Formats: sequence, C-alpha cells, structure tokens
Amino acid sequence: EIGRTTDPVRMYMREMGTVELLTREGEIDIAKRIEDGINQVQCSVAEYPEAITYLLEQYDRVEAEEARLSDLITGFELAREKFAELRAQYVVTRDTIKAHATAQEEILKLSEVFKQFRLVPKQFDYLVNSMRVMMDRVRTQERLIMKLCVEQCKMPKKNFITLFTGNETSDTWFNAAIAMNKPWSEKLHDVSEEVHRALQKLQQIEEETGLTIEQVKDINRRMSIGEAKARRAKKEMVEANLRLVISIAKKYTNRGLQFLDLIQEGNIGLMKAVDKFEYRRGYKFSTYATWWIRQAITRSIADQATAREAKVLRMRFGIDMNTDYTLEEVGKQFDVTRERIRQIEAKALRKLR
Amino acid sequence: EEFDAIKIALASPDMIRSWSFGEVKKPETINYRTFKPERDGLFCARIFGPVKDYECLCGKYKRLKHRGVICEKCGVEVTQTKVRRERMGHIELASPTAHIWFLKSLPSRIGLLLDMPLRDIERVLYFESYVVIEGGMTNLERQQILTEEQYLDALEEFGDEFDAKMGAEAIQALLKSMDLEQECEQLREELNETNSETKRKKLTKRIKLLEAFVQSGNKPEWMILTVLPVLPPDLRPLVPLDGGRFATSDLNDLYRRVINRNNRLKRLLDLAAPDIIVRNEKRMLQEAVDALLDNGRRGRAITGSNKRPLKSLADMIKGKQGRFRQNLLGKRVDYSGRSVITVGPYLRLHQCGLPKKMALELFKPFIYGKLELRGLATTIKAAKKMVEREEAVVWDILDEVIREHPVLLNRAPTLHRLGIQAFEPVLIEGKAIQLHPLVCAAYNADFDGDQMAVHVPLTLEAQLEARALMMSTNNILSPA
Amino acid sequence: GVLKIVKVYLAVKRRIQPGDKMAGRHGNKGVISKINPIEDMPYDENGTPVDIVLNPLGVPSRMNIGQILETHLGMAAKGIGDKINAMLKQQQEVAKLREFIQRAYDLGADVRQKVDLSTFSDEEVMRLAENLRKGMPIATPVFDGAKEAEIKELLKLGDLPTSGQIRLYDGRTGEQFERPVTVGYMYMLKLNHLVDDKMHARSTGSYSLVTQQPLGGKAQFGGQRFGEMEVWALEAYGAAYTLQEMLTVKSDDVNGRTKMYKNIVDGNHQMEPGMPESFNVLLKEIRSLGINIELEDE
Amino acid sequence: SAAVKEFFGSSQLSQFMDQNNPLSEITHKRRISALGPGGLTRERAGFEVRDVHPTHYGRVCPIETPEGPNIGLINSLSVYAQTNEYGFLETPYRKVTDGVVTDEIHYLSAIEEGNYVIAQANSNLDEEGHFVEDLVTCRSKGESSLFSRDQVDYMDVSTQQVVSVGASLIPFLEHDDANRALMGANMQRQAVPTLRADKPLVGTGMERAVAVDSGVTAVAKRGGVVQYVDASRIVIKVNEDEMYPGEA
Amino acid sequence: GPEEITADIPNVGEAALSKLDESGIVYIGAEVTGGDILVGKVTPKGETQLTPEEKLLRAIFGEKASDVKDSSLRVPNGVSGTVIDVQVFTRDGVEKDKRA
Amino acid sequence: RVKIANRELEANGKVGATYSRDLLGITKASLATESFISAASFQETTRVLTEAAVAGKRDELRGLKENVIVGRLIPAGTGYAYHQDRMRRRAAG
Amino acid sequence: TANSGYLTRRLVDVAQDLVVTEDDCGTHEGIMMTPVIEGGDVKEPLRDRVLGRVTAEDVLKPGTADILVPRNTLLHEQWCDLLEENSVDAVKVRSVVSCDTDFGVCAHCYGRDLARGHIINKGEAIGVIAAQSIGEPGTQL
Amino acid sequence: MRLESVAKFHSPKSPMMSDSPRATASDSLSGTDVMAAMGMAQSQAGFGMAAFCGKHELSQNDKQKAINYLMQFAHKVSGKYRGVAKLEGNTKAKVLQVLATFAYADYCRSAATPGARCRDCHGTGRAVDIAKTELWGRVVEKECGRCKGVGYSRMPASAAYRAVTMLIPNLTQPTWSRTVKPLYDALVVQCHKEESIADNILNAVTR
RNA sequence: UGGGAGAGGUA
DNA sequence: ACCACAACGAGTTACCTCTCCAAGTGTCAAATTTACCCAATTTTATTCAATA
DNA sequence: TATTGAATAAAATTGGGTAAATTTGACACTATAATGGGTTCGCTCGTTGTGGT
Ligand SMILES: [Mg+2]
Ligand SMILES: [Zn+2]
Ligand SMILES: [Zn+2]
Ligand SMILES: [Zn+2]
Repeated sequence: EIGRTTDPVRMYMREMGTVELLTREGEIDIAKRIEDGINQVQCSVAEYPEAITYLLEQYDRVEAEEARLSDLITGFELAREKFAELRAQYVVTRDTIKAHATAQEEILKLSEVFKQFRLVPKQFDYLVNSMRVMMDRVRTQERLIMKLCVEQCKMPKKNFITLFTGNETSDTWFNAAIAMNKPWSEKLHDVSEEVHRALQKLQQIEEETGLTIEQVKDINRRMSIGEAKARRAKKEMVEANLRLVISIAKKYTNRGLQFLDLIQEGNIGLMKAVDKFEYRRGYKFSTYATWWIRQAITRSIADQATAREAKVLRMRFGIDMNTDYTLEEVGKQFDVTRERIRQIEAKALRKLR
Repeated sequence: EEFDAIKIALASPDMIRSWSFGEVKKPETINYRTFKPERDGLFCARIFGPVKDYECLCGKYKRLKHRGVICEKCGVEVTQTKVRRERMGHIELASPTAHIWFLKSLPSRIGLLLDMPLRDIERVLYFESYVVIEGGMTNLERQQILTEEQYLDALEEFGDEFDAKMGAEAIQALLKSMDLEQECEQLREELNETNSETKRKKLTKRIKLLEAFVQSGNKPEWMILTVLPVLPPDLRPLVPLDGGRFATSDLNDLYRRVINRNNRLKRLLDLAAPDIIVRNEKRMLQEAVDALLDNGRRGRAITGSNKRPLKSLADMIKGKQGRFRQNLLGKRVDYSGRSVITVGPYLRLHQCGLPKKMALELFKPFIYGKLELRGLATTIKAAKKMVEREEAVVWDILDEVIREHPVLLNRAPTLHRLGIQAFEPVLIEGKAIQLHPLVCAAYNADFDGDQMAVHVPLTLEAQLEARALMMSTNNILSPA
Repeated sequence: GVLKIVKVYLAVKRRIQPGDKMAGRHGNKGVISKINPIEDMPYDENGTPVDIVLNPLGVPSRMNIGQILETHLGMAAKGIGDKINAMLKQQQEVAKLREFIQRAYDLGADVRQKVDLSTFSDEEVMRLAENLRKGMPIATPVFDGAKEAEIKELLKLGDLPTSGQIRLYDGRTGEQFERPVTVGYMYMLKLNHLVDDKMHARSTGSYSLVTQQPLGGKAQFGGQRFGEMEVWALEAYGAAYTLQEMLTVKSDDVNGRTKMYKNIVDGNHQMEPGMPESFNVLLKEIRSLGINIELEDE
Repeated sequence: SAAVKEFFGSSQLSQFMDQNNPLSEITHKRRISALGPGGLTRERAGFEVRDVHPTHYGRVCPIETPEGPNIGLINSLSVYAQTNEYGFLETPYRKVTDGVVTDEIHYLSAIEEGNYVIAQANSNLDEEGHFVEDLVTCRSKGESSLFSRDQVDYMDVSTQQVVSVGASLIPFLEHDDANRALMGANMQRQAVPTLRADKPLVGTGMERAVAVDSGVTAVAKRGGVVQYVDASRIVIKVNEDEMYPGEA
Repeated sequence: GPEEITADIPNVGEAALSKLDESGIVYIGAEVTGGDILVGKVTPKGETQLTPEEKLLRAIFGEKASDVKDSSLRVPNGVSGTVIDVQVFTRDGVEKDKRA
Repeated sequence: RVKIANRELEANGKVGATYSRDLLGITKASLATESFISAASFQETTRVLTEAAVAGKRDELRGLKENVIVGRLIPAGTGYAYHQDRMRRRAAG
Repeated sequence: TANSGYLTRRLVDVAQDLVVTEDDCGTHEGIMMTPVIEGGDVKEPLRDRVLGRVTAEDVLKPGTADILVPRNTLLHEQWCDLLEENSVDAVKVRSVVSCDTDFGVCAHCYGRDLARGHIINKGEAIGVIAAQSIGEPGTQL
Repeated sequence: MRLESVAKFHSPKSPMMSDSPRATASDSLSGTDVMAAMGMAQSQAGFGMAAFCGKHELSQNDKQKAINYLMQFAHKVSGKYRGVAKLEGNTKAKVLQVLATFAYADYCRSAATPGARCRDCHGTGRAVDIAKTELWGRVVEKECGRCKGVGYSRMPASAAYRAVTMLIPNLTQPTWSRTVKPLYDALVVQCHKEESIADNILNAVTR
C-alpha cells in the first residue's frame, strides 16, 4: 500500500512488481517492434537527400584517404566499386532532380538503395548522431521559425491557421494577413524583415531539401513517432527485466556498496544491453543481458575498490632508441601534455605523408 | 574582527555558490599509492588549497618567495595550508532535494507553511503520488494529492491543462508559486470569524510563520536544496592509522555517497532513462542527502562497517559530545597538569605545595625569559639544554619565577565556585600536591586518592584576578 | 607491510613515596602524606618505633571494627612470634619450644583444630619454630571468628596488655602521650594508583587536528580539560580576564597562543586574543548544513 | 573462523584479564555480568535490578561489586555456588532428618529452596546430633523467622556460604559495615605484588585455596622426592607407586 | 624504500651509541633513562631534488638515500630501568642480523 | 520588551498593552530565551537552529554563554567595565 | 549525583545572563518576610530570614516602642538585634522578583553579597552564584 | 636564509600524508622553541619581525605594530626632507601616518595581494615561448611580457599622493616627487632593512 | 601523528 | 472539541589503563586556457621660467 | 641666490579582445539459460506534535 513505509528498496520492489514478465515470444516481437522503429527512422532518413549528400561528402573526403573504411561501413574490394556505383546513383539523382514524377521515383530509388546502406555500429551511432546534428539542426531552425513566427502575432490563431495551410514562406500570405483590416494589421505590418529573414532561411532550406516545409515537417513527425515507438518499446523491454537485475545483484551485496546502488548500476547495464541487442541470433534475451549486468556491476565495484614534431615521433615509435614509449610517459616528460602529443603526432603523420 | 551580532538565516543557492571555491565532481578522496588528492575530488588541492606549507602539489614552487602563485603544471596555488579549513566547495545537485531539518524537525516548517499533512508531503517526496500545482479547470484545486491512477485518468481527460509533478521539485514549485502576503491577509481575515480555539492556535502558528518569513526576507523555496555545500577537508580529515591504513571518516563516506548518486542521476538524465529508474535514482539521492545532513532521522540510520550509525553534520553539532557542549563551553587548556593531593599541615592559608617537576614543566617559557634577562643563555638550544639538564641556576631561576605567582587549584566536579581557588605555590620535592587542611571542606577533598588540577594564569590581569578575587584568603564565607 | 619487529622489555623498581595509595582489607584506604624518620616515629619503652601511624577518627563514622580487631589479633600473634624468636635466639631446648608452641596452638575455646607436636619430630619442630619466629599466623573464618575473649587470652599468653593498648612515647620531644594508644599489626596493601602514573604537567605540546585544541592524556602529553563547571565557577568569581585567557590563548586560538608564548619569553605578560578556531569550525558546519550563519559586523 | 574470532576477540564479554595479583584473575574468572549481548544496558537499568534479592543467599555475593555506574550489574559468584544443567545457580545444603543433621549434601536450586525451612549456619550442634535449642531461626519463602527444632528441613553447609572468594579473605568481616567491606573486597584486587611476599598474620584459611586454585603457583602433579632445584627449574623424582610401568 | 635496523645512525652523538651494540640493538642489562635510544631504525626520507652536492655524495659513497630521517624507537620520558629481555622477530626471505 | 513598549507608550501617551505572566519551567524558559546561541548550546540544537534560521534572528551577545562561546570578556566582574565601554562606544557613535 | 549534575546544568543555563546592571531601580514592591511558623514550631526566625536584605518600606507598628528604621537600609547584625529587642513580627523587603530594572536587577533588590558581607557591587553573576548555590547540595539530598 | 621557516611554523597543525612519521629527535628544532627564539630575539630586532609577520599575513595584528614602528622611524628621520620639515605638529603626524600606511602596504604587496596578480602568468612571471620550443624541440621559458617578470602589478606611489592631497591640498605632483616621495621610498627601504637585520639576528640566535 | 568504538577502574 | 502513538532528548565531572578498527590505453569533439597585440590610460622624473 | 607649478615624454598599467594551443570528458572492450532482500525487542521518563470518535 502507498503510504506506510520508508525503506527505499521496499518501495522499489513494490514498484517493479507490477509490470508482468515476458515469455519467450514476447521479447521476440518486442524486439521486432524495436526493429520496426529503427527501420522506420532509417527509411525517414533514407528519403532525406541531405543524409545522402553528407554521406557523399564523407565519401569524397575519404577518397582523399584521411580515414579507413573499416570503421566507416560494415558492408552492403567491393566497397570501392560499390561506392562508385552509389556515386553514379547520386549524380543521376542530382542532374535529374530538376525535372517532377521522375524526381519522386528517384527519391524512392535512393531510399531503397539506402536499404543496403548499413555501416559498422559505432560509426552507425556516429552517423545517426551526425544526422541528428544536421537534420535536427534544420528541425530546430524550423522550430525557432515557428515559435518566432507565432510569438510576434499576438492575435487569434484561426485566420493564421487557415493562412498556415499554404506555403508560409513568401510575402503573399503576409499581404493577405495585412489586407484583412484588423487592428493588429496596422501595428504588425512592420513584420516584413521577419518574413524576409524567414524567406532567406527558407531559400537555404530550398537549396537544402528541394521543396516546401510541409513534407519535411511530416518527415519530422515520422521521425518523432519512430523514435517515440522505439523509446516506448525500449521502456517496455526494460520494465519487464528488472527481476534479472535483482537476481544478479544479490551475488555482490556486501562488496563495498549498498544494495540499491548495485541495482541502479545494473539498470544502466541493462539499458546498454537492450540498446545493443539483436534477436536473429537465436538467443532469447537473458544470456545477452546478463553479460552487461555482471560487467557493469563488477566495473562499479572495481571503481569503488620542425624539431619538436620530429623528436616526438623519435621518442614515440620506438625508433632511434631501445624500448618503445606510449602517449603518456613521453608526454609527461616532454611537457605537461597528454592528448596534445596525440594531436601533434597525428598532424605529423598527416603532414609528412 | 570587531562585530556586535551573530545573524542566522537561510542560504540561497547563489549564496552557497558565493561561499564556494569550485565544484566537487568526483567521489575519490586521495590516491592511495601516492598520498596525493585527485582532481576535482573531495580533497582536491586546486579547490581547497595546497597540502604542504607554501608548496604546490608538483613540488616545482617550493619556497615562500612565491607567496601566492598559481602553478602551471598542477594549477594549485602555493599559499598556506591554513586555507584547507576555510575554503568550502559545492555540489550542483542534478535534481532538487529537500532539507531534512525543514521537513522533520517538528513542527515541520513546510506542513506549517502550505498547511499540508506531513504524510502527504512525504508521500510526494517519496515518489508515491502526484500533487497538482495549477489547475486551469475548476475541477482541480491546488495542493490536492492524486494517486497515479487518478493522475493517468486526469491526464488523458484534461490533456495538457493542469500540471501535477512529483518529488521535491513539485514541492519547490509549490513554495515558489505561493504568495505569502495574500496568504497572510487571508489568514488574518480568517482569524476574525474563527471561534474555534484549535483553529485559532493553528492559525496563529501559521500567521507568525508567514510574518517571520516576510520580515526576514527569506524566500520560502530555499528549504529545498539545489546546491549542496561541502565542508572543508581539514574539518573532515583523513587520519592514517599506524598500519598504513586510513581510518573511516563518516562525513567523507556520506559525501562520497552523495557524489556517486548525483553522478548516476546525471548519467540517467542524459541517457533518456525510463521514468521508474529515474524516480528510483532521485529517491536514492534524496535519502543520501538526508542521511548526510541528519542520518538517524527519517528512515533507518545508514551504518558504517562496524555496524555503528555514521556521524553526520547534525551529530557533529548536537549532543554532549557535540561542538558546542564539548569545545565551546569548555575545552582543554595549556599550562596545566594534575597529580594526587596530600596534606600540608605546615602551610599558611594561601599556600599549596607544588612539586618541582610539575612547576618546572608548567613554567618553562618564564624560565626561558629569565634566562635571557639574566644572560645565562644566549641561544635557544643552550637554554633548552640548561632547562633540560636542571642546573642549580635553573632551580634558582624557578624559585624566583614561582615567587608571587598564584596558581589555580581545581578538583572535579566543580559543584560551586569554591572548587577553584588561587594559592601561592611552594616548591617541594615529591610528586604530590600538598593541600592546606582547611580548604578541604570547600573542595570536598579527602585524601583517599583525590586528584586535582593546577592551572597557571599568565597575564597580569589574570594574576591580579587570582590575587584579588580567587585567593583562598578572600573566600572565607560561603556565597550560598 | 612489516619486515622485522624488535620488542624491548624494561624493568623499574618503584619504592613508595608521598602520594602513593595504601589500604588495609576493611575498606580503609589512604594516601601516604609523609615519610617520617625512625627517630621521629613514636615508640614504646623497648624503643621499637611504629611502622605506620593511622588516624583514629576514620573508625567510628565508617564502622569497620574489623580494623581494630585485626590490629589486636596481630599484636597478639606478633607477641607469640617474639617469644618464639627469643627462645630460638637463646637456643633453649626442643622441649621448651614444643611446650610453648603446643600451648599457643591448643588455646581457643572449643576450636576445631587439633594440632599435636608429639608426632612432630625434632627437626620438624625446629623448622616450624623457624617459620613461626616472625609471628604465628592465625586463621579466622568469616562469620566464625575469634571472640574478644580469645583475643585477650592470646594477649595474656604473649605477656602483652590485655586491653590492647600500650603507652607510647613521643619520637621528637621524648615526652609521653597522655593516653594509651592502640598498637598492633595490620595487613597493609599497596594499590596500583601510584603518583608516578598520576603526576602530569604540560606547558605546550601537540594539538587536535579539527578543533586545534590541546590533546588529552598523559600518554600523548595532553592538557587538563577546563570544563563547563569550571567555566561557571570563574563566571561566579567574576574573573573575566582569566576566563578569556582560558578560552583563547591557552586553547584553540592560534595567533593568540603563538604571541602569548613569545610574549612570555619576551618578559611581557600580556595577551592579544582573537577568535577561537572551534568557533570557525562551528560556523563552517552550520554553513555546511545549508544555513547561512555569519558574524554581522556591527 | 571470522565469526568465532570476532566473538573471542571483541565481544562485550571477552575481557582483557585483570592480572594484578592472583585474587584479581580468580575473581575475574568467577564473575557474572548482567550486560552484554542479550542482557541489559548500563544506562537504562533501574534500582530493581541493582538490589540484593533474597534468593542471592549462597549463589551471588552481596558485598562484592563495583562502586560506580556498574554497581548492581556486575556480581560475583559465591564460594560453593554451582550451576544446573539448565544454567540456574544452586548452593549446597545438609539435609536434616528427625532433628539429626546428617552429612548428606543436596544442591538446591533457586526455586527449590523457597519451599523448605532452612536452618542458619550459626545454629548450634552437638554430639553429631541435633539442635541445642527449640526456637531456632530459619528462612522460608523469602522471609526469615523463628521455627521449631523439628520443623527444619535443611541447614547451610558452611558459614562462608554467602560471601564470594574475595569477600571471604577479610578477617573479622562480621564486625565491618557492608559499605566498607564492599570496598575492602574491591581494593584487595588492586594490590600490586611486592618484592618479598609476606603472609598475613591474621587470615582466613581461604588463602591456600586461592593460591593453589589460581594456577599461579606450581603444584606437584605426582608426588615423590626432589632431585634438583634451581632458580628456574625443579626436577622431581616420582615415587615408584605413582610411577607408570613404561616411563622413567 | 625499505627501512633497516642498523647501528649506523646519522647526526647523533657517540654517547648514546654506547648503549647500543654493533648491530643496532641495546645490550641486555643497560640501564636506560628517558630520552635515550633502544633500537636504531632509520627511514629513507626521499630524493625529491637533484643538486650537485647530493650527486657527488651518491657518487662517492653509494648511500643512494643519503637523506635519511632517524625514526629510532626511543624510551618515553619519565621512564627508566634496565633492559631484561630483547626479542627480535623477522619475516621470511630477509636475512635477519648478527643480533638475531 | 513588553514593559519597555508600555513605557514608551505611556511616554508618547497611548493605550498600552495588557499582559499576563507565564510561569515556565527551567527547561522551557532556557529554551525560549531570546538568544539562539544560548538555546542551541543548552539543548535541542536541531529545533533551535531550525526555528532561528527560519525566523532570521540575530544574537546580540548580551550574555555570559554567548561571550564565552565567541570568546570575549563576559559582562560580569572585571569585564563589566569593558562591556559598558563597548556599549557607550557603539551607542554614542 | 547524575540527577544533581543535570539539575545544576539546567539551573545555570536558565540563570546565566542575570547580572546586577544597575544601582537602584527605585521601586516600592517587595515581599513580606514573616517567620515560618508552619507546624508547631518556628523553623527559621526573622533574623535569619531577613539579615542582609533591604527594606521596601519603613517599619510601622505601635508595638512596644514604635520603631522606625528608614527605607532602603541594609539590615546589619545590630539592626537584626534591634528587631530582636523590639520583637518585630514582619517586614516588607525588596526582592529580585520585584526589581523594576529591565535586563538584570539592581543592587538594592538583592542586598548583601553573602560571600563578602557588604552590599553587592554591580557586574556580578548572581544567577550563576544562585544556581550553583542551589544545585550544590543535591548530592546531600 | 632563516626567517621563512618561522612563517612555516606559524600555521596550525597540518595533517601529514606519508609513511612512518615522528623522527622524535632534535635534528633541526621543535615548533615551540622557534617561537621561544622569536621571543628572545624581540628585545632587539622587533621591527623586522613585526614587518615580516604583517607582510606574510600570519598574526594579522602586528601590521599595526609595523606601521607604528615605521611612524616612529619617520618621526625620527623627518628632519632631512624639505617638504615635511616645515609642517606643524598634528598635521605632520597625520601625513606621517598616511604615508607610513601606504609605504607599508607597498612593502606588503606581493603576488598574494587581492587584485594584484598578473593576468597572463598567474603570478609565476614565466611563460613558454612556443617558437623556441618548435625550433629546439625541448620546452623553454621566457619572461611574461605583461607583468615583465615580477609576476604582479606593482603599487603606484601616486595612491599615497591622492590620499595626502585630501589633507594637504596645495601640494602638487612635482613638489610631491621633489621633496616628499624620497621619504616614502626611505620608508620602504627601511622596511626591507629591518626585515634583513631581523633575519640576521634570528640566525644569530638559533645557531 | 591523531579519530571512533568497546571494556574495566579512581574520586 | 477531546484523547493514545512515535520520536527526541536527557541522564554529573574529570582522569586512567587496555584491545580493536586490474590496468592503461587509444580516440574524438567541444570547451577552455594562454601567449600575444594594442589602444587608452595612468605614473613619474625631467624641463622653463617665475618667483624666492 | 633657489624652488616650484605647467607642461611633457617615456614607461608601466589595464581593459578588451583574439587566434591558436590544449585540456576535458566521455567512451570502449558483446551472446546456451539465468527474472523479487536480510535487518528486531528490560532499552526508563518527560515533552510535544500528529492523528484519531
Ligand atoms: Mg575523595
Ligand atoms: Zn606545481
Ligand atoms: Zn525600582
Ligand atoms: Zn605576468
């Protein structure tokens, strides 16, 4: 009963004992819903041509050989010829974007050629983060433009709603909102610099995505409901496996920590387990999860238990001396620097080659 | 150092940031291989000052010629290590937590403010139930507690209009949103129509609390901590034992637990965690802060290794072994010693027999002064060897010094004021004090093993106070 | 963590001195106040001085009369030992020794001990007289004691006064105490509360880490605790300067105590006091409780 | 091993032994503590647990205890006191039959003696027969009143049955006030051993029992004759009767 | 650095070194007083600086911790008496001493 | 304070207040004294510091316990002259 | 002795700040000291009950000689013998409970400093003296 | 030489963090006999001890002692400066007080004065030249160009001038530099002289 | 260095 | 309007003795310091003549 | 015959900024199945707030 207790682990046991336990098939189709959410956000970024031109940007800078393709793409050697084919697909979608159903079906063709565009999972995390940077950057530019485009009005929204169904870019809806003889018109007709700044920002959006705000706004809505369904399925998966964290956290109870701190470290380990969980390997959930639970708990218990640029490579690579030296000892005996010598030797390696 | 008042009030988060010298960010105290503090730890030298007297940590700047200098290899300013008991830190809490004193020290100071039950307040802080803050509809009234079922049906019903929160952030929002002047006017006009005596006394309690708040100038939301100050490290030291193992500092353990749970709450809030895990982590941080402030008050006492409850800051303040009652109203004292008393039946009424070794130890800076004034000792090492070898000239100097210098003689328990009396000492061979047989009724001192303490007064004011007030030939009659 | 351990054992002989605690067996404790010469101790007309002079005014308030009865029985036992020692020093016979020791043995009223030296061979009687030449030991069970009639009977055997009291002479003036004084042989013990362990003194030493007050204990050279009741006693006297001296410059005021030491060595007995460091400890702890306390300047 | 070493090293009843004289160690080894794990606590004990209950006659000493804040809570076992197999204290009595006080010894526990009339040890006997008087003192059902010479059921086995070991070394204890006899029994245990030992001329006869039973002397395991004495060794040739047929 | 128990004690007078033996332990029978030495244990203080003086010292002698802090066991003050028993325990591997 | 307020009220010619004496016990009077340093150093330090921190008080150091804790001369005996000197300084200043 | 120490601590802490701060409050209140005659005997007579006080008003009896001692006089020993030889019944004297001095008492409503015999000075911690004097024989109770 | 060890000794007891402590000998000195030697060396050379303790903010009461000794020295030495030697009594006492206080604050000013540390070097007065490290390989140092090597902003002498022309209004800056400011520089040179002679007498005592 | 427990003791 | 529960706080003072209380290591983006420039701005000894 | 105030030039300081080093903090090490915890009493007496027919 809510009320008569003060033991925090008793309240936590009472809280976790309400969500039911999954069966063998329940985690399977919950992971299927997780797969549906991640391919949902993958197909909303597949149609997005800005991800395509940024991956082409990363392609023609890695064609200058600054990085390796081992930590860039997991597959679909074959990488060079396949990326040449994808560059050909990029340039045919580039020069045939000017014409409109052919442009539509070539957006479909670049989104389905994105279906083999699978990369290594650390770089895939970095790619969904960089897509968050640029894509959510133009998302929050649209968000600041809609908040800034509603806050200056201070009128009833209804005529602005019927005006908002159009383009909301140029000055003809501005003149339509001016020529409708209301007292807010003659005091708000000085909004021309606001809609003109929205005009130049929207021409940046026009060279960015090709067309209007409505398609990218519903694409943002698709990304939002995809990530929301993924978050809700992740919550439904972690809320039916806390008993696993209790069953593992009992074995390390008197090893430097209290009880609930072990449970919370295991909860973070379970979140990292379900974030990296795949279902097609046949193993159900527990033998994959218990590795991350035990590892996070024992790690928390372990926790509670140019002449200069030439000479740094001289004392760095084991050359011109007896034994090798890592990035720590010659850093601390050279200067007080630790990662600066890594930047210095990276500049030396990208300079002399 | 002139002042004429001592003023107490509540502490702003910007006030705690103004006392602060840097945020403690990691729960490590010191490295244990090399006894050096960690960066941004609980013992950090860049925040709390250097360890050695007039050095830095890396030992580059060793001399006093760099009297205040921020070093470059480590960043710890070379100065006195006296600053390690004056410089406080702070901890930016990842969520607001309630202060245990203004929640449990009865009357509860929040249930007296908002007029809420303490059970409902604790049920909100314990993440067991919601409470509405502002209702745009007429269906919901302020300070109404909702269960989670009621919260879900009202959330799907009204959609977005009301806003109910849960935990200490909800109570901080309530205290931020309340209006003390309008509440005081409403209660003052309520007190006219109040005929019930219990409602009258409860209303006078609440009215005086509101009037105290508006006349002191404290905001009422400062009873909910958002920044947590950190005691300086020389006031919670690490004491090594003899076997290379440090001793358990309970304040360091509780501070370390707060930093660990706060870092984990920051990682959960950044990782977009599920709400059950986030609420459990916030509840653990709230109880860890409450344990640090006053351990054995809200729930069970958090114990240490030896199954004793840990000391907290309220334990360091309160009690017979507390700071007040053990170090401010009475303390240990230099120029003092003790021995067994015997009878001197050959003394006058103003004389005590004081042993030679005792008076020689108690009177050593006076002997150094007369050794300089007579010229028998020119260097301090020579004076040290002269007093240590106990030369006959040193005994002559001691007989000159002891002469007309009263000492205070005290026997516990000092039940009344005639258990401290000033006598003029006679230097006798032996190890026992020789009390005069007539003052034994005042001291209640028979000779079956009673011991007494000698206390040397130093200044001329203290010597004349002992001569004119506390001399045993002034205390002839009782005061009782 | 250790390599080798060296343990060293010392051994001291501690003679008694003024201030050493001493007791009998009947709850009569006492502290030695003086060590008097043999020519100053009182004596009887054989010139034997007394070893210990106790106070008679400690008896009739505490009502331990076993003190007095043990004194009288010890006087009787030592008288028997004196007569056996006289016969042994004169080398009388074995028959005289056997007769006298037998007479001293079968002396009580209806006592249960039956010792008979007829079975004792002469070497055993000489050995028994040698062990009895310093006084015949006497048993007396609890609640089964010797009566005053048997004590007086043993005193009459030992050619001593029956009332227990002899006439003592003054050690110094040579005159005589006007009344007869109870003289006998109590059994004194030396308790472990010695003035070598109680005596302590300290001018300046080490200080505690948090509070900056002097340490506590003879083991680590500490200061005597000027507690709350002594603060009240100085407040009742009015000694405001003595109380400020106790609270600041003999205590946790650092600049005040350094300046007081060098001012005393400079011959200028004058203090300049300031804030005790335990008050700053208190201010920092009430501040670390999230409560802004501050010395308001005027 | 961790639990049993924790107990034996640092329990509240595993005390550093007093070793001033042999009486100190033997009184420590015969001590009874009301405190500890499962027992009382020193600060919150009243006057009712710190009093001499009438069932302490022969089991617990009434005049040996500390004189501080520990006064009724630390006691001392009496001289003849035993335990049951259950752990209750019992003390021996001589059964009288038809006035004839025999030499048969019964250890009566604390509740069994509360039924019978038990004579005092200071009652007079003759010819190994009966009492010399009619109105004989006794104690029964707590109180102690006068009884007839045939009604009596038991007698105390000795006159020192009440007092402990250290309280039965005091000569003329019956002429002492109890407040001073308590302190004498306490202060005998703080007496340092001096350079040359010196027997008391006035004693009790319990001294030989304490000195042998303390284990602080060297008693002879098998009798015989002494072959070689030293300052640090005694070599005893055993009699051939006590000698075993396979040894020297 | 590991400590050692040897009679070689720096900056002390040779009067106090009469009571010790050649192995650093006091003789059985020596009447010690307060402020005397019973067993000579020295501690490595620490290099922490590179001056030509200490460089020439470690060149000429080889006492590579030539700054050592004498932390010998001394008898506490006011205590006297003879020495009747000395017991030396050692761990495995370390060769003990002539005195041991 | 009530007598001083009624004194100034009859000085400036007004109504004045009607009071009633309250016999408090020793513990209740020494905790309800008007100085939180003395009340905290006597008893119930948590409750005394909590109420004083909420009310925003200030100790004027008028008493022996406060001048012992802070460390100045007590207003008694030989310190009475210095304390009335400080009073006339900070009053006539 | 545990209860006596706790009572003496509570008494000193209730009466620590009471200092003689004035010289005369100039009031006319006081207590009428009469000899305690409770039971069948006198317990403490008027001489012991009034020796060292200060008269709140003049003595006004026809009596035996119509004695008049003036207001605000410290009753000495010979004044107590004057009260004896004229057999005075009762006398209203001032007390500290009726001193009109705020923040302390006056010297005349306390009277004789009993440790010294003369009248009390100002700047005396009479509350600490009073609390020690009451709590000291608690061990004798 | 000798004096700064005593400034180490004026602190409270600091916690040690090492292995086996407590040398328990008279190797250097104790902590109380150093103060006893400061007391023995106070009858002569008390000026420099008071000035040193006031400069290093240990025993912050002898700042007034050092200002009083400097005022006595200025009263004895004022008969050789043409600007001050013609003034009347209490006015000359007040100008000697104000320039003694400003001269002592100028002597006290080091890199630990609040608001006086250099902006770039943070008091060390020693920055690293990046070009010489790039051409040499090793790490080099140079003089901090903002502070010009001293590590702290020096006290301008015109602060005393502004604080005296609120009392002597008709004293302009050229005559201030001509016949007043040598007395100010004589005061700070006397502070350094007294500190040196007190360190010499301290080393003569504790030898 | 110097902190905390527990045990016993003295007045 | 008028009574039975939890929890706090209190229990003298001082002193003494004892026992017992893993591992860098590579990498990456963003924020932060740091060595330097520089215009303004203040400081301080020096010059010119005009009285002294 | 000096000495002093207005003017002054050179140097020290200061507030602001700024491009470029460089430091900070976080990560990162991966698959049979495994799914709800071990503390506490004989340890008295007064007070006070909180909750209850
Ligand atoms: Mg006594
Ligand atoms: Zn450094
Ligand atoms: Zn009056
Ligand atoms: Zn600089």
